Amino acid sequence: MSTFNAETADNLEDIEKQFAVVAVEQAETYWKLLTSVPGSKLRLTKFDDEIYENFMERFPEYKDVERVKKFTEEELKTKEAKERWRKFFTIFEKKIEDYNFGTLLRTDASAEYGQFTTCFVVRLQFYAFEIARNKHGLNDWIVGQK
Repeated sequence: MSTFNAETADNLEDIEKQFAVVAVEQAETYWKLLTSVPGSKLRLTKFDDEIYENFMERFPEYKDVERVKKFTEEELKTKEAKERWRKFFTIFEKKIEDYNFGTLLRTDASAEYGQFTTCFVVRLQFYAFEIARNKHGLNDWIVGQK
């Protein structure tokens, strides 16, 4: 009920307002953190290890180094994948509260922070690919930047 707390949806542009600002800052924050210290000690969540494991259990297609590094927007935008991200959410709805907090994630791990080399995602999709890339060391090169 709009009279009570939560269920608060002002408009889609309001959703995209809070989303756009948090996403762009979250990206340059991640970048800054790695250029200082290696991504290994950086915990994405207090469930990061088991999020990685459930990602390779429910998606044994992704666990390949080449399927960990990069994705395209279109292969997420298929009905099958959208549903799969909802099933993937229903696993972590018990532990990851802010699954749809809004985050900027790069399409390819070894690609920079450019329009075509990045896509807009939720926190759940971010953590999934990010923890993966971190263990696989596909985002190692940020600690080697200047």
